[PDB]
Amino acid sequence: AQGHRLYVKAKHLSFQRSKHVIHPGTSIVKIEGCDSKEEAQFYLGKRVCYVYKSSKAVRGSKIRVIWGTIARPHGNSGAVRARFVHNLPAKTFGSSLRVMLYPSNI
Amino acid sequence: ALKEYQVVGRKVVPKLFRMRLFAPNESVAKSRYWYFLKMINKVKKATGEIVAINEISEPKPLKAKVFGIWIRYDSRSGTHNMYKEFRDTTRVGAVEAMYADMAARHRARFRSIRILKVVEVEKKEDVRRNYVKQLLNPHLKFPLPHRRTKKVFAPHRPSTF
Amino acid sequence: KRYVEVGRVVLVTKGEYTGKLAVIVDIVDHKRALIDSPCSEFPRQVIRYGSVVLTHIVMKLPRGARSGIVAKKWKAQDVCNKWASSAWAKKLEAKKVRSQLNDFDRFAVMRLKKQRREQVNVA
Amino acid sequence: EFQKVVVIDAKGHLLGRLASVVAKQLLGGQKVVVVRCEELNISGHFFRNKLKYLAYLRAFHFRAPSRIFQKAVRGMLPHKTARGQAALEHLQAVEGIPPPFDKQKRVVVPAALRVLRLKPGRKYCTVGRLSSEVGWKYNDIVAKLEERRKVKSAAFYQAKLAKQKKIASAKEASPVNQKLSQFGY
Amino acid sequence: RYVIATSAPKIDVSGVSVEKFTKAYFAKQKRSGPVKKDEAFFAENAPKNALPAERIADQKAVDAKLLPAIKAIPNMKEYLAASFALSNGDRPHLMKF
Amino acid sequence: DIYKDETVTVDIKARNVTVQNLRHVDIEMKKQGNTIKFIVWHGSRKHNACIRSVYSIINNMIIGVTQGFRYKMSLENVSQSAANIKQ
RNA sequence: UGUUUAUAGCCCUUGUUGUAAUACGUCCACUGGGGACUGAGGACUGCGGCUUCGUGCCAAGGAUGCUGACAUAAUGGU
RNA sequence: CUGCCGAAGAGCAGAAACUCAGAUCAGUUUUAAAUGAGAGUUUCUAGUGGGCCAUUACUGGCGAUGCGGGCCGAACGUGAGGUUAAGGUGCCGGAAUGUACGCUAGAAAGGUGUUAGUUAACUAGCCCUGGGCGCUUAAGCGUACUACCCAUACCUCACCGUCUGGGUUAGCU
RNA sequence: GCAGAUCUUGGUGGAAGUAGC
RNA sequence: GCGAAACCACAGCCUGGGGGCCAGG
RNA sequence: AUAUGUAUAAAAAUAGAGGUCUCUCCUGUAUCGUAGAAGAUGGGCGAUGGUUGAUGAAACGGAAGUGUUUUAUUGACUUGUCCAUGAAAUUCCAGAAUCCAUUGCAUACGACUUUA
Repeated sequence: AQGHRLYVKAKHLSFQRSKHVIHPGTSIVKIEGCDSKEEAQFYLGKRVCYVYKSSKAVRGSKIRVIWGTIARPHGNSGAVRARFVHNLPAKTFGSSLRVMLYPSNI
Repeated sequence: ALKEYQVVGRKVVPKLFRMRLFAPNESVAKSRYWYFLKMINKVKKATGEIVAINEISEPKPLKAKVFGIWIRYDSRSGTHNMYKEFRDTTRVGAVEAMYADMAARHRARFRSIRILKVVEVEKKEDVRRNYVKQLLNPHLKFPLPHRRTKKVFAPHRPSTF
Repeated sequence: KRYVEVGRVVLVTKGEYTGKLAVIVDIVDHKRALIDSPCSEFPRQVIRYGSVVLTHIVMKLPRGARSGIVAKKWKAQDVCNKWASSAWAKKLEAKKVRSQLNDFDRFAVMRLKKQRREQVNVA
Repeated sequence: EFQKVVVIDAKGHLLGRLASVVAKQLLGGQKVVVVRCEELNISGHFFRNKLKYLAYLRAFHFRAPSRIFQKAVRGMLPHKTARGQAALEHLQAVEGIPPPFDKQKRVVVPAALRVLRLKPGRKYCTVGRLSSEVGWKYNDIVAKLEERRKVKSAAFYQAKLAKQKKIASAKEASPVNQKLSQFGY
Repeated sequence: RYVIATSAPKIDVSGVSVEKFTKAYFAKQKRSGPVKKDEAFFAENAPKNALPAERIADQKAVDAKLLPAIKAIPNMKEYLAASFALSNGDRPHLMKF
Repeated sequence: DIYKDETVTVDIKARNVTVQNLRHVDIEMKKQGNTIKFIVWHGSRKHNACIRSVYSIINNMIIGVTQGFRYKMSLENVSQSAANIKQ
């Protein structure tokens, strides 16, 4: 209704990992409405970001953003692999990410 | 997927032996033929050679037929003979059902099963299976069972009717 | 009211023929059935019931009919525009059309539904 | 599509399937509320789950159906970790339907429904009746409260439908709905 | 890479000269600001970068050459005055622009 | 079985065959005319065992409803009550 | 109940529309896109390709070009 | 401190000296040549001559050996990316609550329990008797076809090191 | 060129304000 | 009021499987 | 005593329900809201609309009712429709209790019962 939103909601699922070894350098991101690796091909290369609060007024704001990028699909059920400029904290599992629509090709 | 293959071979004017067997690809067919020939006329694999390996399609793939299949089982005792009938539209289609059925009921493997003969029974009287006869009734009409049908957490309960 | 039988017309929901309309010609077994359609792009094939929904419409058809005669039977009994008569097809075609609008057409619908809501006249 | 709070009607759902669906949602940061937990269904005859529970009775032994489901989710979560304990606090499993939740939409999980997962004729147990036999003694009042809520909700639906009749009639009354109906709406 | 190309009907733009819009036209003012070492301290000399008149004139000229094209075809004026924004249930991987 | 169908009103709403109930066993009723075509579409031998009982139970209830007599020396209910009375 | 296309049609053989079609297998020194990682080397030497010859040009013996943001900061560490 | 070589469990490991594709070899195979590798020698001079496991005294494996799975897989410089083995994809847990075909606790003989067959009797399978949560047209069991997950393994590139081979002086602006 | 030799020497702990007078 | 000493890798919830390991309570 | 529109409420069955002998289901890819210098400044046409903020109320909600309406005003916006001005060089993303005292229905000591 209000609008002014140009992003697709996403969740930080977990890191890339085997059963016992984890890799914080790549993260697993589930995007809203993307349920297959065929649809996940659309969101590759898009810019995904994590936005959170703080306490210090960095340039007069309490907001902080960690940018990223979608790299490849993961699995069959629409999960994707996202690389972030700084590896996301482990405390942000299940948090809400923002998948912008740029760079765009459609 | 399984495929019908006609294998003809003979030892290096020796008699030519041709037979129809079902294999996933040609290489399995030729080895299977040699194993079958080894236990029939005692011809060595190394001595013999294959003269023709051809793939066979279904002449009438869109017509429902009944196939009677005679096979040899290997069990705990390793000696058994059965005959089963399947209704489908392809000779290879019934064979997959035959292999799936026996691996299900009798816990079989592809190696322990050898096809003795497969025939197409076109006479309804010749059918010896009650299920086959029932499926061939002129008034065959039954509701579809076992239907049951991401988007988890659907909004309304399924109709399922 | 939906009995899998010879002559019943079914709608394919899986594979590359989703949304195509076909009619059972023969019952292969308890897991498969042979279907056909007057439409040329629909070939004669044997498929399982897990890919179809049983349409309540029933057409009279001899068992094992060829593809060409099936089209004549379909034309004779006018199955076309009879399937579309039911609200089922109308919703499906409306959804199919609603999957094609670009941003402009969606913005036109924005205005249209705005021209329709403003009344809300009640007694 | 995911949002922050969901209410799930547990009637006609299998215990394991629904709990596994719920557990995966909780670890994803989604707050989940399950209502009517005493209408949950379990595959197998009544005695089978009955001997399972009495074996468990032979650790705190809890009889309520809502806490039977809560234990099922708990085993499916990393409860020994701070992450798992955080997820568990996001789950509110209740019996019946509390008044704060009866005025909100309730979704169901097709992957967990008993009708879509159990062969017809298969015997199945109900958690509510199983709990009522192992020590739970509140199913009389819960059932009675269910009838009152169902009656009140039924009246609301009739009022909603009656109001819906006016707008539905006025829909085709306006020629705009048919002027550009080609858009599919 | 930062624009969504829609299938909306194209606007007649052949009637406006565009060859004047080059790399130099859009470039930014090269760093300069000729200053002396008494006003840089007590920094009150900074002018403003208000867009000059000819930029306004070019914008008005473009508007004159574009408005009839968008007025003739319906809904263009309201479409362009609008903004694009997503809502619940909108899936960009399936919406056809 | 593939089709083990058998035979006031016969209304079969919600598997209740109110003329009575048939919810206990999945067998169809279909209320075919005066009869109730109690169909079985590829079910299980338990369904075949139930239909033979259900057919007699429905017939006994129908016979009892039309004329239950006394049979001193509700069909199953009367017989169980008589056995309970005897005990 | 019994019959042989009629007021349904079905199965088998041949001819024909036949240089059918499609599926499958395989190949193209055919071709159109999307995404990610990397940029080692440091004048020219070479192998090639276009171009009339050209200090000619080139995707050819390893990345360049065009921009933007910051010094009260951006960035990176403890 | 780092690097390199490296056992044993007379032989096995190096160093000098020589003689060398125009030379002989081989934990190999065919026949009664194929293929891989440059082959050797005299001399000395350290270390050890335990045992255990498994298949058939032999053979390996353990031992001086970490890594993935839970014996199977895999021989390890520092990393980026890709792809896999074994094992897996309901949740814990990365990955299909995949598709298709089937049977019904599960991962000597008895049974009026069941399903397919042979000639009332037998054959075959499941049930009773003699990691967690949970699961039931499965998330159990068997077969088949796809997709997916990730090892210190494989491939590509960067970098460190070692080894082997080559270049480099009228020291050319 | 030290982490250890119930290492040597010195210093300081918990026991503990305990046992105890 | 006075006031030790021996001793001390580290510490202290159970069950099962291989006093901290694995899975649960 | 003191969080990016945070939208969507019948029951029961999958071998039947709902609504008026007839009709519908076969998921929400639906429905409500969705254009505005982050939502500016004006004019006309058509209905008594819609969205609300603040007062005044009365009816309903007890399972955890903390919410549902009906409204009587007041103050705004209104894109229902069609026109008139403004956005820019952000010149390509970032008043109690207790102690003291007291009671013995209590009591190793606390605690309890009392008063006090």
